[PDB]
Amino acid sequence: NVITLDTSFEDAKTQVQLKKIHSSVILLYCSKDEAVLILSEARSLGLTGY
Amino acid sequence: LNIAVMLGHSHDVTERELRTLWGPEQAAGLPLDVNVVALLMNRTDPKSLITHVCDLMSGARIHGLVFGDDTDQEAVAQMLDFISSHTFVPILGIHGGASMIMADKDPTSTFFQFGASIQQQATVMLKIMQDYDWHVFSLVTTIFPGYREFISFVKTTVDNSFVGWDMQNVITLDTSFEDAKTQVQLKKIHSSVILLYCSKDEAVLILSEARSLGLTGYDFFWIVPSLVSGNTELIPKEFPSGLISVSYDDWDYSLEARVRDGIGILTTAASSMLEKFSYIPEAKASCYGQMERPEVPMHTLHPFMVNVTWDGKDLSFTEEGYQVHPRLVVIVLNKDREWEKVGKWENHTLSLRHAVWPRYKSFSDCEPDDNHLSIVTLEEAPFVIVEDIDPLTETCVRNTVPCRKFVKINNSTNEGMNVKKCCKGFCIDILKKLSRTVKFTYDLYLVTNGKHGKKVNNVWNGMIGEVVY
Amino acid sequence: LSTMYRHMEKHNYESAAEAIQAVRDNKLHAFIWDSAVLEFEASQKCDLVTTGELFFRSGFGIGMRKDSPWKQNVSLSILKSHENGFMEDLDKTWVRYQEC
Amino acid sequence: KIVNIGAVLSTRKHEQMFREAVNQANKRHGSWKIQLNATSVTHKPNAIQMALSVCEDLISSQVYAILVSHPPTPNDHFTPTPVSYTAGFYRIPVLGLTTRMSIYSDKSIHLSFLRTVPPYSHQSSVWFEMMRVYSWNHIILLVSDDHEGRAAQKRLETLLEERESKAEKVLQFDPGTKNVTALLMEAKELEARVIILSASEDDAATVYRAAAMLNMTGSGYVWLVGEREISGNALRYAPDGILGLQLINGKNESAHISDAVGVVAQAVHELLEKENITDPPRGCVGNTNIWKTGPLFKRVLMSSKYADGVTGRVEFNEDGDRKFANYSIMNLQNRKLVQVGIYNGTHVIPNDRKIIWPGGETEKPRGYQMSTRLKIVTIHQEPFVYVKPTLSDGTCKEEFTVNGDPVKKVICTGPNDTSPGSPRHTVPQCCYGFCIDLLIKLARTMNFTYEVHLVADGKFGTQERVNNSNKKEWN
Amino acid sequence: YIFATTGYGIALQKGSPWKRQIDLALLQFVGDGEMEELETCWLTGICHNE
Ligand SMILES: *[C@@H]1O[C@H](CO)[C@@H](O)[C@H](O)[C@H]1NC(C)=O
Ligand SMILES: *[C@@H]1O[C@H](CO)[C@@H](O)[C@H](O)[C@H]1NC(C)=O
Ligand SMILES: *[C@@H]1O[C@H](CO)[C@@H](O)[C@H](O)[C@H]1NC(C)=O
Ligand SMILES: *[C@@H]1O[C@H](CO)[C@@H](O)[C@H](O)[C@H]1NC(C)=O
Ligand SMILES: *[C@@H]1O[C@H](CO)[C@@H](O)[C@H](O)[C@H]1NC(C)=O
Ligand SMILES: *[C@@H]1O[C@H](CO)[C@@H](O)[C@H](O)[C@H]1NC(C)=O
Ligand SMILES: *[C@@H]1O[C@H](CO)[C@@H](O)[C@H](O)[C@H]1NC(C)=O
Repeated sequence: NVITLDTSFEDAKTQVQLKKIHSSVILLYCSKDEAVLILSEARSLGLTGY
Repeated sequence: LNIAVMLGHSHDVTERELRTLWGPEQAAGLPLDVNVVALLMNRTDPKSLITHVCDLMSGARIHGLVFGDDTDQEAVAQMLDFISSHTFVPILGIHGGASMIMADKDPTSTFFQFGASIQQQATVMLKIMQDYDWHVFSLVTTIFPGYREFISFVKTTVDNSFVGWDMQNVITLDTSFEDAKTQVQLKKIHSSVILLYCSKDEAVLILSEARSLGLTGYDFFWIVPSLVSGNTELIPKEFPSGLISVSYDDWDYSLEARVRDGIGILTTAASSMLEKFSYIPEAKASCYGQMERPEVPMHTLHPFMVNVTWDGKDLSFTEEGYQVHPRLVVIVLNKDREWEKVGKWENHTLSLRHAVWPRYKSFSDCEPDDNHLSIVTLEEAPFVIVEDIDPLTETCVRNTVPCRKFVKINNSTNEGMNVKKCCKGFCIDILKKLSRTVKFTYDLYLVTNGKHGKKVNNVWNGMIGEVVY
Repeated sequence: LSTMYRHMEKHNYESAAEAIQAVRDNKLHAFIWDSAVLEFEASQKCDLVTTGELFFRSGFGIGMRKDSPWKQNVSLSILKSHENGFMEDLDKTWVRYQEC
Repeated sequence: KIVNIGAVLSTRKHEQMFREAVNQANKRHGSWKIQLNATSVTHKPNAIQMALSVCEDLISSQVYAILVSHPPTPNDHFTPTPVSYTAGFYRIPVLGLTTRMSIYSDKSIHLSFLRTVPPYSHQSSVWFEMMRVYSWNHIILLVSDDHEGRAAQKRLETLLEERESKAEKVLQFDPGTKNVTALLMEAKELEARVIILSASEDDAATVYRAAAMLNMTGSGYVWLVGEREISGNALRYAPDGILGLQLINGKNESAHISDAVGVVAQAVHELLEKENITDPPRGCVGNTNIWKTGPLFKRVLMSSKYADGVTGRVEFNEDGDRKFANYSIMNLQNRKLVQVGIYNGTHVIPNDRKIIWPGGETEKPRGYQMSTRLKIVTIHQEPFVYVKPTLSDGTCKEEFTVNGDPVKKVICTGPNDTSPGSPRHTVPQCCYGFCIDLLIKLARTMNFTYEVHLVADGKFGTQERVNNSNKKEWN
Repeated sequence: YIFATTGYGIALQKGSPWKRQIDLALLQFVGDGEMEELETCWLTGICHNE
């Protein structure tokens, strides 16, 4: 299913949304400004593995 | 011959003194009657305690010391252990600051608290898991005094058991206040039942991280040790409900009961010592000074604490001072943030359960789920068979599903205990095959009204009636 | 097939020799053991016979402790003996005999 | 900003010299304002008087730490447990001088105890490093029934399990038992040829005396002896070939005290900028509460780094003890100690002096002697193992195959009767068949000495349920 | 009548930490019997006479 983010600058529901992601290939439809924060969240959650 | 007891200011003085006097007079008349020296002072300082020890030593050679407490400080236990080591006087641990035991008993010390080691708590948790049929483990720990040997013990216990627990590795947190590696460590957690070996201060932050990551769901379960749940009256708003814990708090045994048990154990030990050797013990020249060399010609009381029985209860102690049959009541955090007893452990070191499985929901957040759905089945066809669990600490060996059945007690009463039953057959295999495709939890029940039935008086019966209602 | 243990556990004997003696004495109607052993027993004594094609096919081996440094040096020797014709000669001299 | 630091010292000379040292240090380094007004106390032999004096002169004198030193008499114990216990009420940190015992290593017994002397866990790490750099595979451990010994054994097991290696045999000693011959011979009948001891001086001496009796000081043996097990009578009772350990600048009481006071003189400034400080009560009587800044003090003490120390940078582990301590390997040559192996930390610095070994060997013995004595167990299987009784001469009758070749036979050992509840006798049997041929082939190819044995129960052995069924043991 | 009744196995690497998992997985598959269907639908010896 599509896991759509609600709004920027949450810091609480973003981890909940990222929890539901249990795949190997992830498609991103995001903006340039929010790309930095979403990649920082992925790095914190360790979603940048091999 | 001479036993002293120390109490706090929680209750009155005269009633406690009268009860302590009446204690030994109830039964088991010793040849040498023991006196009572009870003091109630709110002050709890090491100098006051050592002065009291000196006074009771001057008080007709007091042989045994019982110390009560009202605070939760663990330094008083350490100083009592030091006093016992330097005085060779047996001291028992009662409710209060000395309730928690974390320091190993000195070889020259004679100390026997009423607490239980983490190893006993570990096997109590294992028995609870066996009762819940939770075969998946998630061991998350932190650098804490003596936790590595606890991990080694729990590993060498789970691998040595026939249950067949999960082979999940131990995910130990490195240091507090990281905010970066904590999420990485929590990522590796992909289990349903999680065991926590953590401290009270770090519990708040780890539960906040779990709430942020949404680990407090219906499927997920949390286990809290005794030290974290020591302050039952202190329930912070950030602690989600359902934190099952095991302790021995004053929910069924009061301070009077504990001091009765302590004085009974002391009297039994004194009687055994007198039967073995006819020699009244004597103290040193000072309270715990070193004017002369420290020597104890009489044999230590450690061997005398093995074959101890009071009022038919084997309330003895092991070589490490741990209780052979501790209370170990199980407390579950209620939805309205209360602690209730759901079982005991004194029944020949076995586990007792009230058989109340669904007690968890969205506490940290507000998001209802319907992941737990009840299933009702019959046993009238060669497709579902229920069998009694074998009394060999195993849950129907292998390839089974937990079940519930109302076993009628008497011909009039319709009360039925939720006894676990086996589940095998073609339908069980079909359900297990569907489980992988549906990744859904199961709650299996049985029909309590005969066979399937039909519409009687415009009311369905059996599984059909249960589904309709 | 979990119902087997309701009958297997109540008829376990003490040794293979005792089991085969009981089978010869018309005590047990059937016995379960390795195919090679049963085939050799049937070949040596014509009063017995082996039934069934095969099920749960497996193999033998040599067991050593995990810290023993004699793993590769034994495996290589076993393979050398197998490929040098020693195994077939041993089978002929210890298994292949008169057939009923 | 006036603070005080306590100190328990053996003699008044040490008290005055350390007072002068702290007075000088208060004006060294930064020297922003007035720093320390230290107070010193002596080790009173009477425990009660010592505790009362410590309470009166420290709790009521606005102190934050206690400098507990080594007892003046090494033979006597004088355990520093009481002062640490008293300081534990308010989470008061205490600085240990040379308390190497692992009793204080665990924080459960002593919540507030930060000693600059490395425990025996560091010695175990040094032994592990020596094993890594010398490539030892067969290693056994001898640990007495003491808390420090158990801690050292646990540390060694944790540090060794990461390299898929486990000790072949671990034995337990007692403080006073002299009949260690059974344990010594049990260790002897093993492939490992390295023996390591960790106990008191008397226990080490009485366990090393039997080594000469059982010829354990000969060639092909390596001895790993701890720092405290070489001192005392061990020097006289131990011949050459002992590889001891020693701490460089470890017994330097003045240097250790100077380093500790230099650390605290900056730690106090690093902690005083907080919002509030929990001052101690004005007397030994009146207050029963606990400081809320104890964890803050512990964190600021453990996280601080000081390169001004004699040993170099000062850092604390999770237990708040010395990290990467300087170790010196002592070699007993001609009944004399020679410093050869000096290790700063995580680095090997060999010296030109040769490392001797017991038995006069000039080369390092590998310690890998399997002795080719592989015990063999055989199960009675009719098509493969033909068991027949032996004659009065001890040898079974000799037959021939269909081709006339001589059939090999092996002397068999096992119970006389397989029936349970019978007087089992280990009479010599005679088992032969298919397995013995390949066993003899292995023996003649790779030099194996086979000794076949039978099984009393006649079972292969799987998991079984017995009394105390939580113990899953193979039968 | 095979002269050398050998097999195929899995070619691992010297020192690779897979000998503690691959062998266990193979033994579990053999015990539970997941090769009968594979050998029936992949070998299927047509020439059978009785
Ligand atoms: C195995 O054989 C080789 C020579 O083929 C030999 O060098 C080696 O030592 C043997 N292994 C052992 C454990 O002896
Ligand atoms: C300073 O220390 C001395 C002993 O070293 C003590 O007598 C005096 O009371 C201390 N003064 C203050 C202000 O702490
Ligand atoms: C030590 O104990 C053994 C028992 O195995 C005995 O044979 C031996 O004589 C004892 N030695 C001493 C010195 O007591
Ligand atoms: C080896 O020890 C035995 C005692 O067990 C002793 O009789 C023998 O002399 C010793 N060997 C040598 C070479 O000293
Ligand atoms: C301690 O070290 C200093 C210099 O580092 C030295 O002068 C002093 O003699 C040493 N003390 C002892 C007892 O060795
Ligand atoms: C350890 O290293 C430091 C700096 O590299 C050096 O000053 C010191 O002398 C070394 N220790 C020894 C024992 O050589
Ligand atoms: C090993 O076997 C060879 C084979 O001839 C033999 O020459 C040699 O002496 C044997 N060595 C040992 C130590 O048994």
